Amino acid sequence: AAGSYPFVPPSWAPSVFVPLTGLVLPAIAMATLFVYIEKDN
Amino acid sequence: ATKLFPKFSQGLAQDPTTRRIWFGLAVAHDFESHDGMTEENLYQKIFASHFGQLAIIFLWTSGNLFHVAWQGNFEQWGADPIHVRPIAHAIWDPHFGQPAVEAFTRGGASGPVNISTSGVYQWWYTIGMRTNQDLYVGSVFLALVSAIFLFASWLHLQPSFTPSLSWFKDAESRLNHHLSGLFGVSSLAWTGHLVHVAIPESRGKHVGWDNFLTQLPHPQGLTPFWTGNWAAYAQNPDSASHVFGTSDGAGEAILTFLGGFHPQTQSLWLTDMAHHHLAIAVIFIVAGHMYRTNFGIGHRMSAILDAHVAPSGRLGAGHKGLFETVNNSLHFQLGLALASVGTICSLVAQHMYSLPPYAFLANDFTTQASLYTHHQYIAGFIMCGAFAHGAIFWIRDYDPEQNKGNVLARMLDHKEAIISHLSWVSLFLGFHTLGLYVHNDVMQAFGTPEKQILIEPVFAQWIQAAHGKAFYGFDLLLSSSSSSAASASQTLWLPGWLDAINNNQNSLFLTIGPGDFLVHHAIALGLHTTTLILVKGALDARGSKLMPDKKDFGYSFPCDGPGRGGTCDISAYDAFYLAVFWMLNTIGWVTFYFHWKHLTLWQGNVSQFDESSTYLMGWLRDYLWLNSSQLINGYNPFGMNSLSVWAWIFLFGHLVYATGFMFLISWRGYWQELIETLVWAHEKTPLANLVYWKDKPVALSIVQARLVGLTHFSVGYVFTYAAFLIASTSGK
Amino acid sequence: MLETPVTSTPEVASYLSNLPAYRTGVAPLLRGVEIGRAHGFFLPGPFIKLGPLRNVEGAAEIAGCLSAAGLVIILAAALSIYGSAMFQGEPRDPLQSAEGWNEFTSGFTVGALSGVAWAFACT
Amino acid sequence: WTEPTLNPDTPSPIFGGSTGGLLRKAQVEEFYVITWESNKEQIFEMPTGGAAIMRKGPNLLKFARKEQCLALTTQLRTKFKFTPCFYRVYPSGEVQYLHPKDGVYPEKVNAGRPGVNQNFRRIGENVNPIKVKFTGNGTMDI
Amino acid sequence: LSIAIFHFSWKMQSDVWGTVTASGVSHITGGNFAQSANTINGWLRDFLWAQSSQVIQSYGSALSAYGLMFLGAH
Amino acid sequence: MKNFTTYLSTAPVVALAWFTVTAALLIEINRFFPDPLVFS
Amino acid sequence: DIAGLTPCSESAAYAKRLKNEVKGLNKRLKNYEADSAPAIALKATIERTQNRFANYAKAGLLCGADGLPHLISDPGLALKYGHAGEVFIPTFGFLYVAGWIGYVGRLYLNMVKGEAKPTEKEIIIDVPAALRLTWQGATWPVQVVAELRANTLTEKAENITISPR
Amino acid sequence: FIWLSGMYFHGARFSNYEAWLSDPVHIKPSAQVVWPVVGQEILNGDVGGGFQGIQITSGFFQLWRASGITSELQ
Ligand code: CLA
Ligand code: CLA
Ligand code: CLA
Ligand code: CLA
Ligand SMILES: CC1=C(/C=C/C(C)=C\C=C\C(C)=C/C=C/C=C(C)\C=C\C=C(C)\C=C\C2=C(C)C[C@@H](O)CC2(C)C)C(C)(C)CCC1
Ligand SMILES: CC1=C(/C=C/C(C)=C\C=C\C(C)=C\C=C\C=C(C)\C=C\C=C(C)/C=C/C2=C(C)CCCC2(C)C)C(C)(C)CCC1
Ligand SMILES: CC1=C(C/C=C(\C)CCC[C@H](C)CCC[C@H](C)CCCC(C)C)C(=O)c2ccccc2C1=O
Ligand code: SF4
Ligand SMILES: [Ca+2]
Repeated sequence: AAGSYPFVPPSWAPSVFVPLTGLVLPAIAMATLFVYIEKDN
Repeated sequence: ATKLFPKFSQGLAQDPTTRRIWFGLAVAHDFESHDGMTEENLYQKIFASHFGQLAIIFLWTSGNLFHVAWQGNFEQWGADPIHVRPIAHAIWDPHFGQPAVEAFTRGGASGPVNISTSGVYQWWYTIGMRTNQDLYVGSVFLALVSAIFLFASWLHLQPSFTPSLSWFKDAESRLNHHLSGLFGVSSLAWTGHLVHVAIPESRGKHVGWDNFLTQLPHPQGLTPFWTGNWAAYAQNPDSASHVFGTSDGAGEAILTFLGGFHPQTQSLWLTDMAHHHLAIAVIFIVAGHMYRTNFGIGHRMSAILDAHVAPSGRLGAGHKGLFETVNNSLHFQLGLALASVGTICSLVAQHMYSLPPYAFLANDFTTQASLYTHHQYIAGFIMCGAFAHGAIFWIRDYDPEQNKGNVLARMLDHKEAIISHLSWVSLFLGFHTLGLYVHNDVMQAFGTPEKQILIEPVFAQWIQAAHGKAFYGFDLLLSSSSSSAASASQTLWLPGWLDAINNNQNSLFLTIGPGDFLVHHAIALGLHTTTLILVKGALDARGSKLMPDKKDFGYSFPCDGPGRGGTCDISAYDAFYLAVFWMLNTIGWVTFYFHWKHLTLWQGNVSQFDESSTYLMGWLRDYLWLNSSQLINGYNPFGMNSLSVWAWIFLFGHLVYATGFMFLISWRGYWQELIETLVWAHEKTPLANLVYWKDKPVALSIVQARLVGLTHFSVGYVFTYAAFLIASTSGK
Repeated sequence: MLETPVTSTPEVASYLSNLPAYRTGVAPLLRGVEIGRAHGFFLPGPFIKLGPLRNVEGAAEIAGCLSAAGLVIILAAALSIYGSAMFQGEPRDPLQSAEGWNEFTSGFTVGALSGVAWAFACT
Repeated sequence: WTEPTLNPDTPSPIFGGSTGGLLRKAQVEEFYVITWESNKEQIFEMPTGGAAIMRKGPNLLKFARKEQCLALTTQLRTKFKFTPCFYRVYPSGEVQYLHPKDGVYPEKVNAGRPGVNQNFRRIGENVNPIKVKFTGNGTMDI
Repeated sequence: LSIAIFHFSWKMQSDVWGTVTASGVSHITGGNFAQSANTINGWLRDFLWAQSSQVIQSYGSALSAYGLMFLGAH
Repeated sequence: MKNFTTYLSTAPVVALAWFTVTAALLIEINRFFPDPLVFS
Repeated sequence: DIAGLTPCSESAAYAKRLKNEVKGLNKRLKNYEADSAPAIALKATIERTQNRFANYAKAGLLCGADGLPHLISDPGLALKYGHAGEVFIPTFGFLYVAGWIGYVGRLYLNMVKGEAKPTEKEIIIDVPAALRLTWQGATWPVQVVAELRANTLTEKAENITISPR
Repeated sequence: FIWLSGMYFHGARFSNYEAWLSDPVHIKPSAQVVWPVVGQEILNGDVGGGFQGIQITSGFFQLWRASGITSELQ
């Protein structure tokens, strides 16, 4: 939302995306799948 | 009780062991086996799956453009492509220490970054991109395309938009549309980019979306094309004094046939690349108008195949009864596709090192090396899949009564001939190719280099002289100007092809010596052996004296028991499993020959390769040991530099490679009994007995461990080499 | 399976029965705050003395108990998903039941983070 | 012959115990009970690990695997030439007479046994997999 | 056993074997076992790769038999 | 001796003999005609 | 000539390779007394080297800038330019002995086939009859062709067991 | 015994044990001499002491020395 391209990520984007993708996001995926994999039929 | 994870496989769903989780991920994209699978539903599912893969490819490409634009040095590299190093992305590692943060700041940045070896920069420059906006716009565009394909996967799976099996089996039309539209109209369309954007940009003139409808690609315009005087578009070519991206030395031609490479870029000329796509586009469109559709004029494929039976009856019923075989078998088609794609994947690597198709591509040695090795390895895996799916076709979808006397059924008739003859060639190549390496090594060790046998590759040198190589002094065809071919091309690409082929600072037809003779025959041994393994498995896929009912046992089965001595690795899955190792060995030798031939070319010490390669000891000490000196010193007790990641990966590759051995050397049994003891301990342990496993812990399956060990083995061979190939080429 | 002097000594078969897990009778939440604090207070230790900022001044104990709190929370999620993937049919000891585990997990999360705070207030 | 009924009060052989016997499966899933009749008190080898003194007359031993019970069965039928019989005690108490389930040990032909899983064609007269493709049926079974 | 023989080969060359010179002794590898053996790379750069020079360059000398056997062994 | 000669005929013994003669022949050939790189 | 391969006789590097290689042995001869077996030996190695590094050139062995003799495989090139002694002529020599060994082997195999227990004449080889068939392979090419032109070298396709297709 | 006896014999005729005895430090043990053929004579390196053979690593010379053996007749 500045200069020319209005979608240039902020300098803090890496300090958020990298932590979320690799620690938080994976935990949700592993836990959600774990429940489905063990889900009874 | 029964689980839901393996929805497709109720057997796995009811499996009380943990194997259900492992197999559920494997037997996942084998719909042909899924519970309740119809041929039409299978095709519809595959068709949608294709859209999904197309969404990933475009999303993957958009990400590269985005990171190159947001975290890159494109404009800076474009200004000085022979000094600036293309930046792929930034390293936000919350674990990096301060020396790591300092050492990885390179290529002109304010933080730790990763230089790119994909060569996207050189390519995007040559095609017209000059700023970061061009990258952002492209990324958004490709991202939108990815979204469209994703909706299409949904649309084509929702009743009323799900194609019938008949549409999936409409070959004549599909081929016509793909050849004319997908291949032809996408080549003429590309000429339209080149002629309108790439060529003008290379001559310094922004022709973007803002002024393309008002900028004449050629000064005369479409007049010459309409008047038939097409030549006007091949006059005033860019002079040698031309500078890419500058009007300096810029000409006015749009389509020409100069040949060779631009002097500064050292890469094929754009105009010659424009006329290429125009010429091929015309052929593709005309070729598209061949098979029959819904109008009348046309060729029915079935008729062509059935009308081709040798009158001497040497090929039996010839190709009669083969159209249904290919049209009703999705493994036969996939095998042909993988074989075709695999082979062409190799042409891209063999034709992109010799003829750099992108500006300043040759300058970037690390890119060149990492691009050859990438395609050559990907090609090898694709080829293994070709034969693999071919064996599946023999068992899952081959009707021995319909194919009776056809060229496909008269192959198993001489299956032993094909297999045995592939054995003799492999042994001959093996016994001799190695014997003349040990013989030379012995002479090197006994200080008798003159006594070492060095056969000259005269046959290849003549093919080089035929193309115009003069060093050899054979005066053949193009080498002899007074010839017919030489005189005919003298007014076209010939003047350039020679200048370029007779320059030893590039890779067009590099001088070959007796060292290349031995390695080339070694490559042949790998090609023949790997082939023999896959061919033997394919022919014996549903038949064999040891296991005459292999088809009844399917494709992937561990063994038929210890009966008849040993049936270990008797499934046609195990011809693939074993062929993979030989494929890696073969590609290993080819990507090691490229790297050394070229590292010696780039360092200026061509005599190094022309002599050390003759004996194997030279390949280890002069190549692997000498080049590994820097990579291994990425991090030492005194400090660390930017090559630390490659040193860490190099060791990491060895670890994954060694781990793969356990799953291959050790077998299911010692582990199973060991797991039994572990189960007992946990049930008896107090405070831990409270927590328990929902799935019974079992050892990896016999076939499962084969693939798990092979994945570890392959991953290693790739990471260990990728580290070397990049950290040794970059270190210098 | 083979009654050994070790796995039978009435002293050790009694020590085990006073630990807040074999003490069936205490409400599963109160059998979770007990276990939670016990496993939570000692957690900060390894991070305070051997962690990344172990040799920085003052911020070596805040960083240990912050990291511990992190793991405590991670341990909680694993406890929760375990009950969801073990009590699909909500299988005596109410701890070994669907609701029993959901109250044990909560007692642990509120007892362990209380223990991690006790260890910082003990530095 | 009448399917023998289990007497769960049968003297069990003399054995100190082993870390190699029954686990949770015995109760949560199922277990098996082999029984025999000795002529003298003799030491035999347990199919689980170790040695045990069989008692004179009725004996009863419990396992968590049919192969384990049958193993001891063959051991007694050969080393002691006994005629052991084993059942399958389900968690509800449902005892099912597993062996010989006829009176005549499988090997010996006896009228009154129906033919199950018996294809009446040469193994090389089975169809092609393509004929059973998308049918979810094996070539051998079809 | 391989690690044991490597441990003896490196420790000794680094901390025992050497020439006693005036005021000090020159170890075959200059006493680099301590700081170079705590990592797996040091066992590859300062041991395997560094000490492998003699065998890979034994060709042409009385030791050329070991260079040949070294590869033959691989 | 009929049975000793039978033993001296077994595969392992015959192969040991044949090879020794062939090896010695090549060794002796190079001993008198050394460095045979080409047939001249 | 041929592929830029200069004759070793005109190859300077080949000459240097001689000079430097005999110097490396005339420096190992000095650290030994004139009569010691060590020295008699190093003087033989110097003579043998000086003979080989000349027998090769006299054979017209073209060598590259490396100074190491190279071989020509093409029959036309090898014959037309007198380089037949390398690879070409040697090729037939091996083929003759190779076929000789193979032909003698099949002669023995097909004699023991039929004879009583053919399997016990493969382990305990009949050295007498094996020694009566070795020379029979001298004219193997003549006999092999006579068998092709009589249909006896190969077996009928309806008498060879084949794996189920 | 045959192996042991062969070692003494090879260390009796084809060896530099007596030469090593006079100067054990600067002379390398050697007790294997290769025939002069196929240029394999390169293996006969200058172990010192008027002898060109193969440096042995079996510790037999030092064993014989501590046994008193001072000649190749013993
Ligand atoms: C003009 C009409 C037309 C066109 C353009 C297409 C186009 C396409 N069809 Mg299709 N089809 C058509 C008519 C058409 N079809 C008709 C009438 C039918 C009814 C019978 C079908 C039935 C059909 C089926 C059943 C399927 C397709 C599929 C596909 C896609 C193939 C996947 C791919 O990526 O190929 C792309 C290939 C190229 C663009 C050219 C190939 C050039 C080679 C591979 C490499 C060239 C690289 C170059 C030299 C350098 C590149 C450098 C740099 C750019 C990297 C493709 C986009 C498949 C699909 O859905 O996939 C999603 C598939 O399943 N079609
Ligand atoms: C360095 C390891 C190595 C080596 C050297 C080989 C070598 C070979 N493999 Mg192989 N392979 C390997 C690893 C290796 N493989 C691994 C890890 C796998 C995965 C399990 C495979 C899987 C595999 C398969 C599936 C196949 C092969 C095949 C072959 C042969 C191909 C034909 C040939 O070239 O004949 C050339 C012959 C030689 C190079 C031998 C040299 C001559 C000998 C050494 C001299 C004679 C003995 C000498 C006088 C003294 C030694 C004996 C003495 C002590 C008594 C070849 C000999 C193919 C095959 O079997 O051929 C039909 C084939 O089917 N390989
Ligand atoms: C094993 C495969 C093989 C291969 C790859 C070659 C390759 C070659 N051969 Mg050849 N040759 C072979 C087998 C092979 N040969 C065999 C088995 C024989 C015995 C019958 C010969 C006998 C032979 C002769 C007599 C000659 C060649 C010649 C040549 C070279 C050019 C001739 C040509 O155009 O095609 C290949 C030709 C043939 C296979 C036989 C036909 C003879 C040719 C056509 C006469 C050409 C004469 C002329 C001088 C060649 C011009 C080459 C050019 C550089 C000026 C060429 C590099 C020529 C040469 O360079 O020698 C001076 C030539 O004179 N060959
Ligand atoms: C009479 C002995 C004999 C004969 C005539 C042949 C002939 C043949 N073999 Mg064969 N082979 C033999 C023994 C023999 N073999 C033995 C003992 C073995 C076990 C090591 C093999 C293993 C073998 C393999 C793996 C292969 C062949 C192959 C072949 C064919 C390729 C031609 C070739 O280059 O030879 C090749 C020969 C070898 C690779 C090794 C054998 C070489 C020995 C030293 C020769 C036998 C001498 C024999 C002991 C003499 C007996 C004399 C008697 C008085 C006792 C060919 C027709 C190839 C094939 O099938 O082609 C389709 C192939 O793949 N052979
Ligand atoms: C001139 C020559 C060469 C030229 C080669 C060229 C251009 C073509 C070669 C074709 C070749 C080499 C072979 C084709 C063989 C095809 C067949 C059908 C022959 C099979 C031979 C068989 C079956 C005989 C087997 C034998 C029998 C029966 C008994 C004994 O003889 C033993 C044995 C096993 C040999 C080059 C490579 C340049 C190099 C220089 C020598
Ligand atoms: C982005 C990007 C990319 C991709 C691409 C793709 C894959 C696709 C695209 C595509 C496109 C983007 C295309 C374009 C288009 C446009 C157009 C096409 C227009 C035109 C106009 C006009 C005006 C014309 C008209 C006409 C025609 C059409 C026909 C004839 C007639 C006429 C001429 C009239 C890449 C990766 C390389 C990199 C960089 C980025
Ligand atoms: C080690 C070994 C085992 C035992 C290996 C086991 C039990 C694997 C244990 C893996 C645990 C679960 C951790 C694995 C970590 C993975 C990286 C996690 C993700 C793996 C996939 C989900 C991608 C076998 O069962 C076996 C069977 C047949 C031949 C060889 C072998 C064999 O070598
Ligand atoms: S060892 Fe394993 S693979 Fe081999 S026959 Fe036995 S079970 Fe099958
Ligand atoms: Ca632009």
